[PDB]
Amino acid sequence: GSATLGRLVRAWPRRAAVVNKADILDEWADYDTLVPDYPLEIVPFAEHPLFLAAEPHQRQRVLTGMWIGYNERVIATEQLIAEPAFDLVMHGVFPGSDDPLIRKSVQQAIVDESFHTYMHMLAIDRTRELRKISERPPQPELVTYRRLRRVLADMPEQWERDIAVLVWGAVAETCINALLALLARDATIQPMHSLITTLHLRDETAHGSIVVEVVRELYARMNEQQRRALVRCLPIALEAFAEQDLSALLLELNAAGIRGAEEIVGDLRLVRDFSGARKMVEQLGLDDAVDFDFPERPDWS
Amino acid sequence: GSATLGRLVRAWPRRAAVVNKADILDEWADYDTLVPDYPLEIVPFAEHPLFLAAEPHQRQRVLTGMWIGYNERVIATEQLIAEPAFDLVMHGVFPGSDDPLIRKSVQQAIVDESFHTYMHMLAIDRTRELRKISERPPQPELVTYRRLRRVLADMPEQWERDIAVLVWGAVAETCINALLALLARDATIQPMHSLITTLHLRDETAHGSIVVEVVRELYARMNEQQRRALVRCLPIALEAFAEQDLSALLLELNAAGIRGAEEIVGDLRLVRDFSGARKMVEQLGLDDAVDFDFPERPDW
Ligand SMILES: O=C(O)c1ccc([N+](=O)[O-])cc1
Repeated sequence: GSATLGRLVRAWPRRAAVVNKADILDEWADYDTLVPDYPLEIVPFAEHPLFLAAEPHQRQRVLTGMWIGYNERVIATEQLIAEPAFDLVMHGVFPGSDDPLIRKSVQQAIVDESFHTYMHMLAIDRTRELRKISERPPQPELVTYRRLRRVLADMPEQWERDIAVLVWGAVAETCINALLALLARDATIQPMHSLITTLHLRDETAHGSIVVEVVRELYARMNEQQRRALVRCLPIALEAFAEQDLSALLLELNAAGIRGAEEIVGDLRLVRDFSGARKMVEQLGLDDAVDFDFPERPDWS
Repeated sequence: GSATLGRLVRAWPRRAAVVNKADILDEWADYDTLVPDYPLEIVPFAEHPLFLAAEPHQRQRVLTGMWIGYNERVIATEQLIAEPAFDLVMHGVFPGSDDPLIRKSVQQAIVDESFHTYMHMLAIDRTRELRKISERPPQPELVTYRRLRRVLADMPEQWERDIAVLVWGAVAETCINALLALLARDATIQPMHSLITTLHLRDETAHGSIVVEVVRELYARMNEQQRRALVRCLPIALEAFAEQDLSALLLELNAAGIRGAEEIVGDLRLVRDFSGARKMVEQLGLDDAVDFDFPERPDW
């Protein structure tokens, strides 16, 4: 079997966030209210006159809002997209998925996603308590998940829905959110915010390599119509993850009471790093077969 | 907020198997084939004439099979019974489950279960490789799970289906498998078999405490149709976890080639520790209400 997978499985205890920083809760021990929750430098409307026209506390509420929103989206992605793909592999629904090495690598990844959800949930709860955020609108469904559910809606056969769920999860795990990497490195914000994202990023880098190996091994064992289905779904999943939907920015801005929110939003890199998914496509021998224009690899990757 | 929940949440990093023994895979290192997989002492037919009349390799294969069978059932219970209950709580479907302290304790439990699944899956794979078992027959449906399906068939809408899943999960997590506790302490079997079960038991002791606190809080916020449904549900789950299913014994014997497997099973304590479940019952004030005869606490 895959030497990459063997390596990753053996390294998991030395690498995983759950092992090496289970005590993340205690990181709020000596809290400093004076330090921002989110970096202005990565806010797209940061230097817009209408955002600058606001009062300092209003800008701070937007930053806090964007931090909480980012954590909400991470949790929804894990729960709705990434973990269901991993679960399908463990359920043995694809030929070749009964392999002990695939099962070890993916179950380890499932333990990691559980802990990621734990860390991001803690981040929301601590922020909401300490910033005294009593109530906040529960709204927008992920653009990525909306696209998934629409693809699946009329699909007759379970075998094909399984492919779609696998591909959506694979793309999620190989296309790193710019906010994850940018937040991870940021020294201007709450240290627990850059720490949680640093931890998640370390695990996600491994998850991307795992997914590339597992997807190659399963595609190899698939029959032609399964292979055909995987190929069709790739560009559709890729486009869903390339899609910027700034409905969340609007809500945050309106929440903070910023005048001209619709104007600021209607007015608008933070592109994902698609490097991993490009490697995935290469390992499947699909280089020329996928109709997707891959963005350049970010400096931070 | 619950002082129990608080203490268990803050202790989790020191307690959790996932933190303490993430490198469980490496425990197979200097592997000694001479050490048994499973203790004859806790095998219910160990002293049966027809078992004793079988060859030494046949009896050692049964022990291997029962160890693998044990692990298979643990994984199935976690995946089909315990995790769904915990997920339901995190899904916020029940009033009062939005509580951050509840959410931390239960999410930590979910991390634990994913790692328990990992440990047990590893034990199966490493045993199957080292004992050279290339072939193993399909296992029967869990008795506990078959009974769950039955209740869910009888009880209709989404709203009742949530309550049943919750109770099934709660009973599973508060009634400790005799085999869990007896394997954990066994000094004669593969060190990593007693280690995995020692680790799982340490976590499960905490999970039982977590579940009693959570279910109590969720019971308080339920509407009258819901409480009625939960109360009617407790004894059925409890009976389900108390009923013995001999079908998995008949498989290990009929696989290892032991003649008269039917008579052995025909001729056939490993009773769960219901202590945690009894506490759950009193915490709900259903002491007089529940028609279930709790066995005396087992010695272990
Ligand atoms: O930081 C993020 O946005 C992020 C979201 C999801 C995943 N994930 O699918 O595990 C990782 C990072």
